[PDB]
Amino acid sequence: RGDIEKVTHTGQVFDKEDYRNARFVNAKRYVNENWGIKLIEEVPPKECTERVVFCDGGDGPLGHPKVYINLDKPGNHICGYCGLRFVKK
Amino acid sequence: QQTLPVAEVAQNLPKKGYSPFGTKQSSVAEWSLARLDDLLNWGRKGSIWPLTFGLACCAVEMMHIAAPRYDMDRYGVVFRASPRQADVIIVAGTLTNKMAPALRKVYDQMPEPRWVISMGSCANGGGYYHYSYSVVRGCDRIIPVDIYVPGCPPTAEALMYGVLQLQKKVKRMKTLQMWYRK
Amino acid sequence: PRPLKTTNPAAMKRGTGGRSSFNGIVATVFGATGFVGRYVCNKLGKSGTQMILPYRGDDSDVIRLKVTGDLGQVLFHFYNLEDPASIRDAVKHSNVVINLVGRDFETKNFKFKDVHVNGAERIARIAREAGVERFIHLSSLNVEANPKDLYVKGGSEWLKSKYEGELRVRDAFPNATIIRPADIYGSEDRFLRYYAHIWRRQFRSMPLWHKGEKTVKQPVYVSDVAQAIINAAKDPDSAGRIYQAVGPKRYQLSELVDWFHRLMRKDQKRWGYMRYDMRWDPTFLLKAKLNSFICPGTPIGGLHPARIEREAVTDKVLTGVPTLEDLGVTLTTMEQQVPWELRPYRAALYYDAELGEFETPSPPKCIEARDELRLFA
Amino acid sequence: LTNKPYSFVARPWEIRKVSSIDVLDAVGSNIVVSTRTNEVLRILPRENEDVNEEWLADKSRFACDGLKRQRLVAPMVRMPNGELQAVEWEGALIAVAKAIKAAGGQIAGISGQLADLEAQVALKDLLNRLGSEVVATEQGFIAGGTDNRANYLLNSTIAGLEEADAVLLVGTNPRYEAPLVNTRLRKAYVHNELQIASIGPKIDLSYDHENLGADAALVKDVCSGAHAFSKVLEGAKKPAIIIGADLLERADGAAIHATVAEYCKKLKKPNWNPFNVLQTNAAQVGALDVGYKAGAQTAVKAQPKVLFLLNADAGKVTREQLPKDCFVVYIGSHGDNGASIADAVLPGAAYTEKQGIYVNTEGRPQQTLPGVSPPGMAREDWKILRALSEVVGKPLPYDNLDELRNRLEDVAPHLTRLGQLEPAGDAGAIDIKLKELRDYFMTDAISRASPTMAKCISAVNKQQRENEAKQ
Amino acid sequence: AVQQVRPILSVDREEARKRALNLYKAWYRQIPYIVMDYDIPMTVEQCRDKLREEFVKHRNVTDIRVIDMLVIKGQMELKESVEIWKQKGHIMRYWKESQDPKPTDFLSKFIQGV
Ligand SMILES: NC(=O)C1=CN([C@@H]2O[C@H](COP(=O)(O)OP(=O)(O)OC[C@H]3O[C@@H](n4cnc5c(N)ncnc54)[C@H](OP(=O)(O)O)[C@@H]3O)[C@@H](O)[C@H]2O)C=CC1
Ligand code: SF4
Ligand SMILES: [Zn+2]
Repeated sequence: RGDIEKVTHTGQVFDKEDYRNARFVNAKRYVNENWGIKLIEEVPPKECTERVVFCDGGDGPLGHPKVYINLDKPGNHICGYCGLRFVKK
Repeated sequence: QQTLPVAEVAQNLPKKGYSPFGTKQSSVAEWSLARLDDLLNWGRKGSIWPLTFGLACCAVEMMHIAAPRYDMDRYGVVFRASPRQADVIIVAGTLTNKMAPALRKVYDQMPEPRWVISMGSCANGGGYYHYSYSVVRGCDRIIPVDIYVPGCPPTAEALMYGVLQLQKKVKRMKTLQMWYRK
Repeated sequence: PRPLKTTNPAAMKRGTGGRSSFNGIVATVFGATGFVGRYVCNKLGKSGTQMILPYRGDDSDVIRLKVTGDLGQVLFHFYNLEDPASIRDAVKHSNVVINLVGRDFETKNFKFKDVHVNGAERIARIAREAGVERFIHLSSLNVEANPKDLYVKGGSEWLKSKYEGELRVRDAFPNATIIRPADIYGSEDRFLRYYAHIWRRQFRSMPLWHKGEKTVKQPVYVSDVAQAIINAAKDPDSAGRIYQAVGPKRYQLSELVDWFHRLMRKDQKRWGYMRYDMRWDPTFLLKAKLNSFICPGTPIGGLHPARIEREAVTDKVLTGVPTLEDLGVTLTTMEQQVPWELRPYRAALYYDAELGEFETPSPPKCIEARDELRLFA
Repeated sequence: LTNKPYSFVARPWEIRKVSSIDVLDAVGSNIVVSTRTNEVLRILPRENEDVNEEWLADKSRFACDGLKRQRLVAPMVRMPNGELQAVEWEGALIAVAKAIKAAGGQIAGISGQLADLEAQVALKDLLNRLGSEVVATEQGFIAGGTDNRANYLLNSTIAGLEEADAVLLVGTNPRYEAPLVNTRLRKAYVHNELQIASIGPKIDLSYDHENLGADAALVKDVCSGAHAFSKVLEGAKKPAIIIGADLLERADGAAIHATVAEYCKKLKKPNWNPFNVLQTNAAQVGALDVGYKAGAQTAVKAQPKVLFLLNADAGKVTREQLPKDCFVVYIGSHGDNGASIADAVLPGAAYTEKQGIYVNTEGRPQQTLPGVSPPGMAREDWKILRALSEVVGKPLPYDNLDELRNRLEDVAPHLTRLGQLEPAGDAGAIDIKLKELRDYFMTDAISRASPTMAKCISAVNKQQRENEAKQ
Repeated sequence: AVQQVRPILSVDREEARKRALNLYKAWYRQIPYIVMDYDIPMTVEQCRDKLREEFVKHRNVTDIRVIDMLVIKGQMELKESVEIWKQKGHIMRYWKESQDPKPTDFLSKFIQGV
C-alpha cells in the first residue's frame, strides 16, 4: 500500500527489497502527517523593538523555561525550546 | 490510524448486523454453517470461565473485577478453580522461573479451546522486574497469549475492556466456516 | 563464490545464535501446523530465523506457534491454497520456502491431484516468480513412477501423487531441494499412535499384513528430519539434490510392534496381545472403509484404507542417493526415543508399581542386510 | 563552547566509557571512546602525564565520523567481467587460497598506516609458513636501520622534551606532523627558555624559531661545528635533535641519519639521548620492531604474483607497477584507493573494534580495547590471516589472542610490558609534506572519509577565498 | 602461604574422600527411582554415566573446604531429587539438551561469527 513506501519525517524508510517490510503485510505503518519542521516554519517571525526578548513557550508555567534572546545580529533568531523566531527591526 | 466515520457519512451506513460473517453467503450449506458457527460463538462468548490464577499484585485488581462495582459475572464470567472446567486463564503477576513449569502444566491441562489473557506489565514483558535473574521475561515465552492488558496494575475497567476484547475475538472465530473450505 | 543477494547490513547474520540473534534467513513454512511443522518451526526459532507461517484454518490452531520464536520473528498470514494472490503476499520477502503441505487422505475440496501435484506446483511456481533463493520439498521414500498396490485396490494413489508432485516441483523450481522421509515418528504422529490406538486393534489383537514379517522399515525421529530441513536451508551446496531421510537401523514390522507392546506393558501373557494375519480377517478392512466414510473431518485413530497401504509397503532406501548423514544430522535410534514416546500409552498406568515390579523390555532385533535377502527369498 | 559534530547526540550518564588509544597519529595519545548501544559517539582525552597530557589533536578527536562512512562490510571478489561482488567468507577465503597455491611462493605483503602489531605479526608468520620473506611496510626508511631500536624512536621521551634547552628540527613541522609533541616544545619555550632552529622550508610553529635554510648541506655544517647555531647545541644542558621520518625515507636519508646520529654522541649527556626520530604512523614502529623490511618498493621489486595490502590505503602502490599476473588481496576497514585496485577485498575491523597493540613513536607499547562490535560481516584483521592459513593448509601456532601475544613475547620481550618504555641507549634541498593546515586533516583513510573533516577543509578554504576577495 | 581456618565438615582429605564416595553411593542407588518417577527420556545407564561424567568435572579440586562445599551442595540436590520437589524440567537440566553444539575449530567459529 501507500504507507509502506512513505518516508517519515525522521527520514527513515525500509528499502523496497528489504525484508523488514514483511511486518507490514498484515498491519499498517502510521507515518505522522503533521511534520513539526514545517508547521513551525509556517509561523511567521515576531518583530520586536527591544534589544533582548524572552520566550516562555507562550503560557507561562505550562510553557517551557523562560529563555532570553539577544537580537543584535540581523538574522531572525530561533528559540531553543519552542522554535519560534524573533527579529528586531 | 483509521479514524471513525463522521455522523453524516455514518448517517448513511447500513446497520452493522450481529454476525461478523454477514448474510451474504452464496449457498444454503455455507449460510447454514455461518449461522451455525454463530451459535457456537454465541455459546463460548457468553460464558467465559477464568481459572483464578491470581499470582501477584495484579491479582488484587483481578478480585475487584468480580467486586460489585464492575461485576464480571454480568457478562457470564464465572471464576472457577479446576483447570479442567476453566476456559480462560488470566496470568496476572510476575511469572518467575520457579513458577514457569507450573503455569505450563496448568495451561496444558486446560481443555481446548483455551484463550490466555496477560494482565499487567509483569506478565506482559517482565514489567518492573524485566532484568531480574529469576523472572520469565513475559508469559508469552511459555504459553501463547491472546490478549495483552497493559497497566500496573491494570484498572478494573481496563481489564473489563480486555475481557470484552476476548469476547469479540471469540465472536469472530471461523471454526465451522473454515471446515467447509478445508 | 556465491554472490551475496543483498548487502544491507540489517539483513545480515548477527549475534550468538540465541532467540535474539538473526540467521539472515526469512523462511516461509507452508503447513507449519502439521505434525512435522511443529518441530521445524521450533528449530528455526532457536536459531533466530524470521518465519512467516501461512495458515488456512482458524487462527486458533496456529496461535500456539507464536511461542516458538521471539518478538516480531513470527508472523501469520491467512491464505487459500488455490488463490495465488494470497500466496504471493507470503513469499514476496522470503529467502527460503518450505513446503510441508500434504495429506494422508482425500477431502471434499482437495483430492490428491489438487494438493500434492497441483498445489505444490503452485507454491513452487510462485516462489520462482518472487525470487526465493532456496526451496525445500518433502516426498515419500518409496516413491515410484507407478507403484503397484499390495493389499488395497486403490491404496497407491497417495504415492502416485507424491511422485508426480516431486517432478513438477523440480520442473518449476529446478534447484529445489527434496528430502524423502520414511515413516516419521515422535509425537502427535501417525506411526506410533496408529499402532497404539483402539481402532487398530480387534479387542486385543493386531491384524498385520503377513503378520508384518515381510515388511521392513527405517523409521526416523521427526526431530532429526527437522534438523535435516534446516541444515539444508543454511547450505547452498544442498540445493537441487535428492536426500533420503531414513533411520540408522532396519526392522521388520512384526519386530517393531512386538517391542512397542512390551514397552506399553501390553504383553500377551497378561494383557492378551496377539497378531493375526490381516489377509485372514476381512472385518478389519471394513472398519477402515466404514471409518473413512463416517467421519467428516479426519479419520479416527488415523485408520483408513490409504494408511493401510503405507504400512504394507517395505521401505526401499536407494543406494547412492545422499542421506541425512551427508547433511551432518546424527540420527537418533528408536531405542533412545520410543521408550519415552509410549510412556503415556502404557497399560495399567494407574498401578503405582513398586520398583522392579515391571521388568525392562527386551530391545528389538534389527534385520541384517543378508537376512533381508533370505526373508524375501 | 562545545563540540559541534557531536551536538545533541547523547548524554553523559548514558555513555559507557572505554579507555583506548589513538592511532591516527604516531604519538599514541590515550583516549576514552564514549560508546552507547554499539556506536562511537565521541572521543575524549584520557589523562596520561607521560604521553597524552590531557590534550588531544583534532585529527584524533574528529575521526569518529570516519568510522561511519565508506566502511567495508562484506568480503568482495573480482568477477571475470571486472566488477566486485560481495560473497560469503567460506567462498572468499577459498578464492584467495587458489591464488596462493598457484602463486607458488612469490608472495609479498605491505603493512599499511593503521595496521596492527598483532595483525602484522600474523601477516609475517603466514608468509613465512609459505616460505616467502618479502614482508615490508609502506613508509621507506634508511637501509639497515632496524638493527638498533634507537634508530627509529624518540629516544628523548615525549615528557623528556619539555625540559629541552636547544632543539634542531630537520625537515619536520611538528605543529602538524605530531601536534602533541609541539605542545611540549612550546611548553619548554615558554618555561625552560628553549632555543630552536630549523632546516627546511619556512614554517610557523606557534613560537619564534630560527630558519637556518633549506639547503641539504646545512646538516653537515651544523654537525661540523662551523655553523653559528652549532655553538648553542654544544653548550645547552639538554640538547636534542629531531628529524622527520619523511626525510629519512628520502634517498639522502642514510647520510643525514649518519651525521646527526654521529653528532648526538658528542652532545650525549648523562641520562639524556639527544637523537630523536619523529614517526607519523602507529604501524611503522611496530613493524620495524617485529622484523619487517622498510619501503613499499621492497615488495614491488619482487614482482609477486600475490600481494597482501594490510590496511595499506596509501597511494604508494598502483596497479600498473604490479605484474600483469597478480592477485591483490586488501585486508582493511575502509574501502579506499587501496581497495580500488584489490582483486579480493576482505573486511577488517577498525581500531575501535579490535583489541590490538600499537607502539607509539617513543616506543611505548599500548593496547586498544574494542568499544564497538565490527559492522556487517567484518572480522578482526588477524582472525582473517589466522583463518586464511587453514584454507591454505598451514595452521598458525596460535588460536587465541593470548596465544598470539606470547608469540610476540618471544620475538620481542619488551612488547608485552604495556605502558612502559625500555631505553635504547646509543643510536648507530630538504622538503616536507604536510606543511599547511589544509593538508593536516586529510592524511588517513579514516580521516579522508570523515564528513566533518570535509567541512574543515572547506572552511579553511572558504576563509582564504573571502580574504583575498576583500583585498 | 598457609592460614588457620575453621573446618566445614571434615578435618582430613581422607575424610573428605570418604564423604564424597558416600554421595556417589546415594546417587548411584537413586537413579533407578528417578527414571521411574520422572517423565524424562533418559535411561538408567545414560544417567549413571552423567553421574560419572560430572564427578569428573571436579577432578583437580584440592582444598578440603572446597570439597566440603561441593559435597554440601551435592547432597542438597540429592535430597531435592530423592524428593520430587525438583520437577521434570529440572532433572533434564543436567544435560543441556536444548543447547546445540557450538563448534570449537577456528575455521568454523570464524565462519559462524563470534
Ligand atoms: N509419516 C510422515 O509424516 C511422512 C512425511 N511426508 C510428508 O511431509 C509432509 C508433512 O508431514 P506431516 O506433518 O505428517 O503432515 P500433516 O497431515 O500432519 O500436516 C499437513 C500440513 O499441511 C496442511 N494441509 C493439508 N492440506 C492442505 C491444503 N489443501 N491446503 C493447505 N494446507 C493443507 C495442513 O494444514 P491444516 O492441518 O491446518 O489443515 C497441515 O498443516 C506431508 O505432506 C507428508 O506427505 C511424506 C512421507 C512420510
Ligand atoms: S504488573 Fe504491576 S501490579 Fe501487576 S503484578 Fe506486576 S508490579 Fe504488581
Ligand atoms: Zn520558546
